[PDB]
Amino acid sequence: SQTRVPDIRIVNAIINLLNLPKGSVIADIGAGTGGYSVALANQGLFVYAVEPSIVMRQQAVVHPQVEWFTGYAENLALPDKSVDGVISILAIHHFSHLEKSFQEMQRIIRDGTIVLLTFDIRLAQRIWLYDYFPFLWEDALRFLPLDEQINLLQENTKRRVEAIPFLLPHDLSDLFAAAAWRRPELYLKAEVRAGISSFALANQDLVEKGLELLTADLNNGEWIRKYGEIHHLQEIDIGYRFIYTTL
Repeated sequence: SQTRVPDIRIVNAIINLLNLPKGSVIADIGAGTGGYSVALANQGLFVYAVEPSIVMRQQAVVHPQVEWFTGYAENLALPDKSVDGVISILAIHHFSHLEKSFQEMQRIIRDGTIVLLTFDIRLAQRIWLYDYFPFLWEDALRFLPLDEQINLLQENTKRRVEAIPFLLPHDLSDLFAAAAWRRPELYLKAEVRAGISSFALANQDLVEKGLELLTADLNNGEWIRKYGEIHHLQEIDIGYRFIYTTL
């Protein structure tokens, strides 16, 4: 959460889908560093942050309205009907038993809504990024199609599930994988790559060849020749989607 600074447009999107009054309680499943947990707590919500990573607990702001729980999504220590709403912001793809995690969200929730910021790379438009860093695409392609995700949630919630695109602005503060789509030079920075787990997990010689090719293309006008029209877009669809329950 140095380059993964929560973006207010994502927070406003989550807040709008939650549609909860001030003083409501939400569970944040797969809270990671807790940036969104704190960001939503600062909107006037109590947040129960659940994250298995013992590391990511320590790397987190102590906040009066955030309670931290170390555990897995498939077995929440939170009681039945203990929260008004539930969120998982770019986390569900890291869960090992997605169905049981969904059942768990339904178990803890009262009258509110489940808001998931997720993705399907199969729904994304052509992005230059993957021509330099194929591992990002390959890692994204491991996760389920949006329809399967919608269906699993819908089956374990018995509330209508809907989905909407979250088109990415060109100036997102939260530097997740495809967020620097209009700022190619940001990928050359070690710290930007440090905030995107796919880089550390990828074959390093591969990452390095991508860096060399990106650097050459940026310095000899090749990137502009091949991809420069992308600079005129204010936003792009890279398959990011909000899945959420309704009445």
